Amino acid sequence: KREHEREVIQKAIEENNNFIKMAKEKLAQKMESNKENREAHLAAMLERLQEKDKHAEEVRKNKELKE
Amino acid sequence: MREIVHIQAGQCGNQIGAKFWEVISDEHGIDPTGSYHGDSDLQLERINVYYNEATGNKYVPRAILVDLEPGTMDSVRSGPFGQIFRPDNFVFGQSGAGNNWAKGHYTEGAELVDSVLDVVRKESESCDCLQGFQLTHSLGGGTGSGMGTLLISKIREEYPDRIMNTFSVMPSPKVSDTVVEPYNATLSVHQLVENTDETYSIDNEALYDICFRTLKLTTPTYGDLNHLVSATMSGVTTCLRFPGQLNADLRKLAVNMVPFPRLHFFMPGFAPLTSRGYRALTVPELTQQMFDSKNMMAACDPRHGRYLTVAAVFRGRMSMKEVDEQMLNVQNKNSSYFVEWIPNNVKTAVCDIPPRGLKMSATFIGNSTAIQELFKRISEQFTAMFRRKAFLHWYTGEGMDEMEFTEAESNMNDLVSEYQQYQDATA
Ligand SMILES: CC[C@H](C)[C@H](NC(=O)[C@@]1(C)CCCN1C)C(=O)N(C)[C@H](C[C@@H](OC(C)=O)c1nc(C(=O)N[C@@H](Cc2ccc(N)cc2)C[C@H](C)C(=O)O)cs1)C(C)C
Ligand SMILES: Nc1nc2c(ncn2[C@@H]2O[C@H](COP(=O)(O)OP(=O)(O)O)[C@@H](O)[C@H]2O)c(=O)[nH]1
Ligand SMILES: [Ca+2]
Ligand SMILES: [Mg+2]
Ligand SMILES: [Mg+2]
Repeated sequence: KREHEREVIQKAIEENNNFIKMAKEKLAQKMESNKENREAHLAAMLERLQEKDKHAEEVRKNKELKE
Repeated sequence: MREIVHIQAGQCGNQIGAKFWEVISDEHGIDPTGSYHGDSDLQLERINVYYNEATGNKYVPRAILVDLEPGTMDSVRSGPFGQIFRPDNFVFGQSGAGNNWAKGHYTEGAELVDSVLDVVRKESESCDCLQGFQLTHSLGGGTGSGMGTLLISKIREEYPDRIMNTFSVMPSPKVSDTVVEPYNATLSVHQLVENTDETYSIDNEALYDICFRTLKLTTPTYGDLNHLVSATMSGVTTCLRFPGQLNADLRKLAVNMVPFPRLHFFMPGFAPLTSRGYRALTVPELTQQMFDSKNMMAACDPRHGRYLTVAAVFRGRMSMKEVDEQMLNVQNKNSSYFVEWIPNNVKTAVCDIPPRGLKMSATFIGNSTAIQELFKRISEQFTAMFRRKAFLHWYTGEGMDEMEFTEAESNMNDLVSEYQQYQDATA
């Protein structure tokens, strides 16, 4: 009986710890997936804009090519 | 056999435990200071069963006050007799058990239990010959329920050779609205079946119905219920506190009352039933009343079962011839309600000192198979929630498993089956 009493309080502690642990893990996982995603979104946006700048040079060069 | 160690756990335990010491203190002529001021030396012949005599001939109750919250014990200390109790014997926590058996037995109770046992140990030392233990508690809460049964189990480990006796309060949906109570109660019965020698099944359903139907109290209070509990406790312990032949010790009582070791749940009875606010009862009235369903402290119809054993205590100045006449008349008029295979199963005691404000009373103690009705009730309520696993998270969040619940459920169902076995048994 004294053994099972010891086992029960130990199970209460492990389930509480596993809960805090899983929560910590889920949050770390989500804040990293979100950081990578938002960064990848700004990156994509600025390459599209940087290619609009690259194209404008191609236009200014095509104009000077006639002279 | 001589000294009884008293332990009172939780809100119910401490309230009824407190009322007990107030009643028997006055009976034994002990004032709220601990000083003796009585008229008879019958009051001190067996005083040492419940009281430790201290320097300056002052009497200290051999009582341990346990709780997982200060609340009740603070009001007991603030109470009239709180001054009688040893202050080193007040063992409490701050958390609470939150009406959770798992908290009282495994988590919160676990933290306080050894401090209680040190006080149990110290009390056991100052004993020339310890008889055993007495515990007051409810089965529906967390502290008295969970912690109380863990204390019994721990006391049994250190004192395996001593007698463990309880005054256990059974839950009723007429008194309480805490849903989890049938769970806590079934978990506590499983413990009581294994680890106690004698249990007085004090039922809140019966106490409520007595107050409402018989005492005609429209809105009964806990103090109203406790008034019937303190009367019952004073009556069932008489033989232990005053000079006498029958059931003068816990062991002799158990040998007379317990034919089978699991069948140790007693249905207490009392006559006259009174409310806290002239007309003496005849010996025939006391006898009709104490054996009447309406006078039972457990909501069971004795006429639905058979008595395995009966103890009858008559208090006051009456005819021992007439007591004997009426006791034999009751047995001879209703012989079918008394198992034939336990010859002369009704034993009677007469004590000269009555309770306060009564010229004469009668206390009944019955080991009737009709107690299965109380157990079928708690079982019906438990199974209704447990078959859908409702409110279990409160228990599993404390480390318990469904297994403990299935086991408790089984043991109580087996106990009901045993009581039926002997109800249908013939010679
Ligand atoms: C508005 C809800 C009331 C309070 C409550 N109702 C219910 O629980 C109902 C009937 C309502 C819904 C279904 N349910 C079962 C109730 O009447 N009870 C819980 C009572 C108990 C309640 O009664 C009243 C009328 O207050 C209480 N009694 C006391 C009391 O006796 N207090 C005394 C001190 C004490 C305090 C706590 C303990 N555990 C023991 C004693 C002090 C009083 C002056 C006395 O001596 O009677 C406190 S609350 C029981 C016996 C059915
Ligand atoms: N008769 C009676 N029942 C009580 C009293 N106090 C609590 N109860 C009952 O006990 C149960 C709750 O247990 P309680 O002792 O308050 O909880 P604990 O402190 O956790 O052991 C419910 O069934 C209540 O109706 C009391 O003073 N007298
Ligand atoms: Ca804690
Ligand atoms: Mg409480
Ligand atoms: Mg009847």
